[PDB]
Amino acid sequence: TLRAAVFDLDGVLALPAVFGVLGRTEEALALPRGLLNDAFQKGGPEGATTRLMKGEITLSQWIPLMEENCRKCSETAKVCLPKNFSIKEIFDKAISARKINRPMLQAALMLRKKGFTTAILTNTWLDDRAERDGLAQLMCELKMHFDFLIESCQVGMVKPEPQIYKFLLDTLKASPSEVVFLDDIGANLKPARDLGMVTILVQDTDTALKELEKVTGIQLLNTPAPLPTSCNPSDMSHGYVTVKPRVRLHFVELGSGPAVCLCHGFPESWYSWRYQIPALAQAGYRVLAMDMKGYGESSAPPEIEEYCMEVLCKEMVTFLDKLGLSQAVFIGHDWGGMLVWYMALFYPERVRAVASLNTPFIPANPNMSPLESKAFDYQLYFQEPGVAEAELEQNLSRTFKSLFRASDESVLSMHKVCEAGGLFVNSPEEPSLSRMVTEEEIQFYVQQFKKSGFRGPLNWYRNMERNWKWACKSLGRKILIPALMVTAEKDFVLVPQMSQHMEDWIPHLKRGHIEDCGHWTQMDKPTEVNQILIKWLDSDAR
Amino acid sequence: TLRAAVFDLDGVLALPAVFGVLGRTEEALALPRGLLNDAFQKGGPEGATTRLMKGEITLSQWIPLMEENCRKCSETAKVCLPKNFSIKEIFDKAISARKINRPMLQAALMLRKKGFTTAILTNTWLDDRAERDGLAQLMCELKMHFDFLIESCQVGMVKPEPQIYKFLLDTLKASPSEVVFLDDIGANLKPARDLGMVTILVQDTDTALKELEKVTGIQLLNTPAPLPTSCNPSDMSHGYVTVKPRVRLHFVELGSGPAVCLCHGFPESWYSWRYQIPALAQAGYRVLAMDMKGYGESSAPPEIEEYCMEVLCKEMVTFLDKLGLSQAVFIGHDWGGMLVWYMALFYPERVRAVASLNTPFIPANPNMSPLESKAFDYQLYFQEPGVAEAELEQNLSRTFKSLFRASDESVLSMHKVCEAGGLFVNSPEEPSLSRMVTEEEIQFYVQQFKKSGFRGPLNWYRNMERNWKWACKSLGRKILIPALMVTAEKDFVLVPQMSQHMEDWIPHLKRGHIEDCGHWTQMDKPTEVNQILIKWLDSDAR
Ligand SMILES: FC(F)(F)Sc1ccc(Nc2ncnc3ccccc23)cc1
Ligand SMILES: FC(F)(F)Sc1ccc(Nc2ncnc3ccccc23)cc1
Repeated sequence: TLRAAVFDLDGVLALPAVFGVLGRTEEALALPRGLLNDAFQKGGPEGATTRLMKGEITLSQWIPLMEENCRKCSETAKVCLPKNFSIKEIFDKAISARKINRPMLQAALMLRKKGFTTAILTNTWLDDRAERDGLAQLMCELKMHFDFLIESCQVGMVKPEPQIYKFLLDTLKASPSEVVFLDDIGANLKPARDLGMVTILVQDTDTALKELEKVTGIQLLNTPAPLPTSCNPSDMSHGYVTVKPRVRLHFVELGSGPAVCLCHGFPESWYSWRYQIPALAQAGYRVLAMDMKGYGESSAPPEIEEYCMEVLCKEMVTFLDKLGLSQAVFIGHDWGGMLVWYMALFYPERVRAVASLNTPFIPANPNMSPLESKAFDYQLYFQEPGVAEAELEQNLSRTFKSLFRASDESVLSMHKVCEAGGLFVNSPEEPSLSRMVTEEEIQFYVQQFKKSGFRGPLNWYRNMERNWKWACKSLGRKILIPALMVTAEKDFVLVPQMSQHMEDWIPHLKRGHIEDCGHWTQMDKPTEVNQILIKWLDSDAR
Repeated sequence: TLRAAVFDLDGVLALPAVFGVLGRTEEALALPRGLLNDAFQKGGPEGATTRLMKGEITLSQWIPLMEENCRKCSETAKVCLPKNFSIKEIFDKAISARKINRPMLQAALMLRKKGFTTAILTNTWLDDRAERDGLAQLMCELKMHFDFLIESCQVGMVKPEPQIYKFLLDTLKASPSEVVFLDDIGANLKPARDLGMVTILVQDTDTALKELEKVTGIQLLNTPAPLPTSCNPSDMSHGYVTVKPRVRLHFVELGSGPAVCLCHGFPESWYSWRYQIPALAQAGYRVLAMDMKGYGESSAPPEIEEYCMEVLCKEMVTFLDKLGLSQAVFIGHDWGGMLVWYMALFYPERVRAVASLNTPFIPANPNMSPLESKAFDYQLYFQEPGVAEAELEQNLSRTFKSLFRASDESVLSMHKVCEAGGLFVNSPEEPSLSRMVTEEEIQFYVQQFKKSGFRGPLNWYRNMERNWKWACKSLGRKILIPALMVTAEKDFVLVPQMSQHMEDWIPHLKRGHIEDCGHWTQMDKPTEVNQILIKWLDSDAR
């Protein structure tokens, strides 16, 4: 019975194999078969390559020691090497062209979700080339998905020496019979076999995965499309910025590159971006997922006037100021989307690009008050301080389970809430668990709302007149910075139709649409949200 | 009697003035004198420029409204405009060439340090150009140095309307006679004069500063070179990352660009980089100033083995991992410098570049143990757990005041500490305040050391044998990534002479030296530390 899975990097989790490139180069340069592979493994355990794999020497130290081993191997073959020949050049392209073997990672991901202890076991070197980052980036992406990463140059042992295999077992804290090992090299496979481990020779991913699903008894091949990588809250970098004496803002930060500021809606968290954070950071962006004023680990002042658009926006500018950021791309959902359009209209120099999910940009009516624009029953229900708070705070588990659901799961009514006297009047006390959320994921929102409740979040609805008077100062402006509007087909609050005239105020407005998507866009359709944002960020946000 | 200073931006805090460019363009393009300035102020308070300055319209909306005002102004002059004429092009270079007027900022800085309430009052626009960032960056740099920033396009009022002047007074909470106002335009100066404010017409910075120092009674012109901008701890963005179950790391983060990880020494704080943080962030870098393991807001496990180089380095790699950073440039001082050389030798793919202050890279002697390499009396004094802790924790104010001092202030003895039985045996109970530190700055270190004391910091000294055995695995390697060694002339612990053979292991090693500089490099010689690091970062770290 198995509980551990071990993968090699070269030829198993990463394709094409770097080793195979030594052969291709001989075939392309019409060099005697094996010339470069003879120079590679020259001296065996006493040779330059073993010293490199054990961490005795770095990659840049090995490069000449390989070139002179290419000089010794050609003397035996009598032929001479070309003019534009560079060992560095061959390895640079070889390492560069090597990309993650997505199906192999998917299988590793699936095994780990089924309670397997996963690990990478590779014969690698200490990379000190000018272009070492590409590989550091690759290793970063892979490693997060595994329990352990055993690099030969770190452990000082190497494959096929049996010491690394006993080290593998001691690390995994498991009996060899509880271990599946996968390698593309028979030699590096034999010692695992001898110890009593299940071994899979990798020649093609499909057969290798067949052998894996055969022995594990878990579906790994042909399995449905997996959800994007999520966030474990405790494994994140949490940031805190005091924007003013009583007001502190919290964010979760991930990645390098242009600053991408994510603004959640009502009643949410930075956690509502759980599937976007790893994805956007992987796309080469510095993700700053906010806890908006009144939410989670951010300050929740009681006063209503503390949550009008002007103060909220001015506070987000101070956030940039204190973090040392002249600009950030502002991506907002729901009330976050509203904030994000005001950031663009009042502080365009602070906004690199602006993106909204479901929330349209609707210019204020200077004649009619927003309390009339009745023309949203829950809005009126939220006006009275204390009422909605008491209902939403009554049972937190119930509140989120009732709210957080797909279009095909709808259990909540937005119509005639006031006359019936409650948001959950015609709702079960123990609602069913939605297909978008796990019990654990709902508990995160429960834990966060236990800090300061719904007063702060609900105050975002209690500044209609202030927001209206303020927005009226922007009636002569146009949003001319890069902008994206993302509509969700089945959002019955923020309907796609409401966005139709947006090009009248944003001429260069780019668009995105998601079919069969509810209000809770990010958790409903994550893969497509990420696809839309990455494509727009790469084209309009640098 | 004055207590408030008000500066304009264009022509006062920023030179050359954008307004003057309208004249230069006429003079360069041989256009009828004033043509572009007539088109600029066309329509007066009902014109496009006033609408722009009040925030009714953005800069990109105004650009055509100015081009057609250049078409109307040329009909009256009868001449026609050239082919390669662009209003956007003129303003782009105009805004770009406008840089901070350093002496004017220095004077504002000096007034604020003398207890003045400082403010910027400018007639500006909402900038939505593709190149708006340059100006956003400029505004960011200036604003941090002032109590208030009143932008016309934000307040909806403009100069010379008297409403903005009464708004200025209400903001400052001061009587007009307690206010010095400075502008390069007589018109925008008159309403301040009428209200009873001190006014200074700016035509040349020197005369303007003479008038300022005359009326304020404070030396502003010819004054000594000021210290670089420091950090107010509460105004910083504080980051927290759990690197393992019991271990959490804290850092202060500022700026955008390549990640620069700052590693302090013993017995220090992220605060030891107070003068480098704003400077390096201003140079286009993402500063991550660490609280090393055992210090400040970071976890301080009691066990000695928790502070050996291998665990400390492996933990800094997890920090990169959890933050989503494939690489960072590692700048270390004292024990931080040591860490930083091991980061380069064991994880070169994670290090963009490596820099050390005072700490040389000395390869371990594989024959002789480090306990012999006696050939550092305080080292032996730190070996016994509890002894040094009790002395250093006895009076925290005394401990830092005795330690943190310049070469010309030396009161502490490193020689014969063990036989005398104490670090502060021949030291006063109430030491004098060093020229490098303020009483407040010493209290910050006192407050931080009150959390977990000296056990954690002192354990960095208690792993000699482990560090030695580990370092011996790197004896075959060379540091081939960009590297900088910065020696401090008067450091009697980490002497410049000790660095002499460093090129034997780091051939491409770049160097920096600071004359008349003690051990506490960063606070001793900040301006020169920043000068050296920025110059090396810009050339070797991208
Ligand atoms: F009401 C609940 F919480 F039960 S579901 C729900 C219902 C509505 C919204 N968003 C907005 N509502 C009203 N004006 C807005 C204006 C701008 C953006 C969002 C909104 C969120 C959740
Ligand atoms: F000792 C005090 F704290 F009183 S002054 C003082 C004295 C010495 C150091 N640095 C180092 N000491 C010993 N080995 C090292 C090895 C590497 C780096 C620094 C060191 C710091 C402060």
